[PDB]
Formats: sequence, structure tokens, C-alpha cells
Amino acid sequence: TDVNECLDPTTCISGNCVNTPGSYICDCPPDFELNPTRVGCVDTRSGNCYLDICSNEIGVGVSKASCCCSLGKAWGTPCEMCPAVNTSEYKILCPGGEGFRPNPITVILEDIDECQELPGLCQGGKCINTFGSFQCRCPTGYYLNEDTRVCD
Ligand SMILES: [Sm+3]
Ligand SMILES: [Sm+3]
Ligand SMILES: [Sm+3]
Repeated sequence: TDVNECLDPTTCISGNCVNTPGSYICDCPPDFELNPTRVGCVDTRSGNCYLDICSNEIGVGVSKASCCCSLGKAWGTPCEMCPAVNTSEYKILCPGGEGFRPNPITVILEDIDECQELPGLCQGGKCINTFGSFQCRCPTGYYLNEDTRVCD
């Protein structure tokens, strides 16, 4: 008889498993698509990332997870609000919690590089990417405005 692999927790990352004879299928939620190896779901669309809500663009042409699993509050056009951190939506979009996103091809979790993807988080300063976060240093004479993310 068949193994019901859906009882395995590593099965169908960010997706809904449906057991079949042989292995199983992963049903991806709306806006998500199955990766090449069929072990999980990822949102592969591109869109702008916004700090407020759609305004205050901090990233251009980035994925929704890179935006929303970081400091973004809204993403894309038409504007989609990032899911709140305690919802099932956030669990699906950010399976590794804050600061990380699944590789669009291997679905392996990787650190989001905020300096490469969301430069607007440090307007006018020097950004250093870190594991799970990033650092922003404003040049001498300027200070980080926490609400706008602009050195001054
Ligand atoms: Sm099976
Ligand atoms: Sm829902
Ligand atoms: Sm990072």
C-alpha cells in the first residue's frame, strides 16, 4: 500500500498536499506556483515593495516574499497588503519567519539581502546585509529617520 506523504511535515512547502498512489501532489495557494522539483510553492511574480499604505517605494522588481518577509508593508501593482505576521498567510509566504525567503527554484530558505533588494530601507546611507536582517549607517551629519528610512 501507498505511503501518505502528507503526514510528513517537510512535504509541500507553502502548499497543500494531496496524497496519491506513488508519491503525492502539492496544491499551491493563489499567486503561488510549484517549483521545478515539485516539493513546494513560491510566488514568482515581480513587483514594487512599499513601506506605507501604496507609497514610499523601497524596492523595485522584487518578489512578494522578499518584500513582505522583510520590512515591506505592501507590494505590487495593484497594491497588495503584506500579510500580518501572525496569520496563516504569513506562514505560507514566510516559512522561515522574518528575514528569509525560499529560493524560487530549490525552495531552500535563504537570507533576504535587503541591501540588494530593498535599497530604499537605507536612503542615503550605507547598508550592510546580515543574517536575518541588515544594518544601515548614515553618513556624518545625517541620522536615520525611522518612519521614512531616509538618512534625514
Ligand atoms: Sm503516496
Ligand atoms: Sm486567506
Ligand atoms: Sm539579510
